[PDB]
Amino acid sequence: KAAEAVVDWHKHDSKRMLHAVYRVGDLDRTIKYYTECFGMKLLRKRDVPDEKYTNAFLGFGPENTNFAVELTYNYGVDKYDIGTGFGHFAIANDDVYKLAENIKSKGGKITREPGPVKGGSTVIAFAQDPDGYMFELIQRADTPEPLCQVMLRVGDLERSIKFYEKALGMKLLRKKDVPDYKYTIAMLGYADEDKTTVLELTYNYGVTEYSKGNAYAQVAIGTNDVYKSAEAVDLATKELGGKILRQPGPLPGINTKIASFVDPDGWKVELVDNTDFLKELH
Ligand SMILES: N[C@@H](CCC(=O)N[C@@H](CS)C(=O)NCC(=O)O)C(=O)O
Ligand SMILES: [Co+2]
Repeated sequence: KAAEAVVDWHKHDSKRMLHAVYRVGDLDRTIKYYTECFGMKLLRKRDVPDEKYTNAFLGFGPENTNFAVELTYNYGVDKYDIGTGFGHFAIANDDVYKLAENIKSKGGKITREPGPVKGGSTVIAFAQDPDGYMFELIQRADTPEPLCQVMLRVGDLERSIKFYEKALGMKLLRKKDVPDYKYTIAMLGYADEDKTTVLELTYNYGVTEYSKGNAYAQVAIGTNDVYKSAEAVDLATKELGGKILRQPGPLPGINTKIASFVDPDGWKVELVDNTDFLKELH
């Protein structure tokens, strides 16, 4: 009954990955690292005295067409627990050797030198940012979206795949078992992997739990209707696990419609009305 209506809604909606929200010890240091090392643009910066924080938004295009990072600096907080579940963000670039050497020149940290992925052929590298967040660098010819993954570790890959499909209308774009290194990955999202930001979920054999830390906050996803999309989440959570945190509705005074929830592993997602999202983008 409702599963049919959910499918129809996921088909009719136009969802978009908006941004990853996470916390940084030193906002200026991170801005400088992302602009100089990673070639990101500083898009917006907002100081919020009343609530004791400053945000900065960065990415490779404007927030109405691109995925961004939303950095949260909390006054007088200089470090966070990354935790063991948070994987990495990824940046696609047409010359990862050029990019890695740029990062090294600018005084950044390359933790994995550029070259083919172990037992694959895609050229990758890894960088670490000032707070310890890992960035994968992925060689890719020409994408509209260089900020192209958020990677989270999960305890049951099949339960997570079903959840993102049913709760969020994501397509399973890729599933790859790597038994020589005892992991399996899935890529989920709303368009071809090479054109979009995917959620990459990693399962390590026999590992069922990870710490969520207090550094990574959430990923926000846009929808034409947070109430219809939250109904789909509600149904999925009844079957698969996870929990609605904030029921769908406008924020006090602003009339910006949001809902939020956690997945079966406890990772937080915020759904934001696609039009109301635009109200802050200036
Ligand atoms: N135990 C790893 C398993 C996933 C993994 O190793 N992924 C690949 C990329 S899909 C990687 O980081 N490989 C390192 C390399 O190629 O050196 C994790 O949880 O992060
Ligand atoms: Co990755």
